Amino acid sequence: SPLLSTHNVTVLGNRSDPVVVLGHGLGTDQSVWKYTVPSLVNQNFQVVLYDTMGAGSTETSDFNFKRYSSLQGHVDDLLAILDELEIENCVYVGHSMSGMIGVLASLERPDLFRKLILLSASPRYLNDSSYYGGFEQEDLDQLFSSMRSNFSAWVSGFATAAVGTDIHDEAVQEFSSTFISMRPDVALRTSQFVFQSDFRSILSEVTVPCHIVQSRKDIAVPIEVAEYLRCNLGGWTSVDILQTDGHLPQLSCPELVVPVLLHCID
Repeated sequence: SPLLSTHNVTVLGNRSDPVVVLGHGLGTDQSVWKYTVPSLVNQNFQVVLYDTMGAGSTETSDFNFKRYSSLQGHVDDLLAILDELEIENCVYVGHSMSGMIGVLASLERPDLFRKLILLSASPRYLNDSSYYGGFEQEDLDQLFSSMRSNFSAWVSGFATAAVGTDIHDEAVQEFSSTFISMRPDVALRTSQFVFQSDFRSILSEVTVPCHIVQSRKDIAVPIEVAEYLRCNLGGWTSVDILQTDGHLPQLSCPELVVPVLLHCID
């Protein structure tokens, strides 16, 4: 119960319906799923939402920086939640950095996951020999500098670029508000690990089926990254490309994302 309160765990739907767990990316929280969850409930799925430790909706006064210096602490948090909810098996939908969390958790407890759905996920953001992840180390250095120097100004610029088209004219402010509610040092240290991570070599270890979903244009996830995960995840894979631009399409263009997410879960 303290574990479930600590992560703001929310369970919606019928107790006997198939379970879908939804993880969120850096800078947002479970409210990123605000336009997705009611469709999942009305489709007779049981929806588990949670906030990763360090999110603005999470209590972080004595944040355990050591435990959360890699994704291992978040993976252990996610595993502890599934056990505390007595979930023997689930579909896991991971947005952005929660994509790798689900991959890593499935490597530790593959029995727990029928299926992974990676939304805007990337195993490595830095370019490499014949790998385009979208970023060079100089971009990251400048990115981190701007985060430390003026976090609010960095958030405003990053949120407009990450959200992309904002037709309903609310997602930039929504994403900006959850990002600015974070502790800047939690955001910095999480970004430093995530943007410089490289999980490419463990992809072949994945055994659970993976649906790969991402926008056609995403400043943080080149389309080449979706093809790369398709060819390098060790299990069954499929790619659905959303006819949108943006890193949080479930928030900014849910009408084009929800049908795809419904198909992938079922």
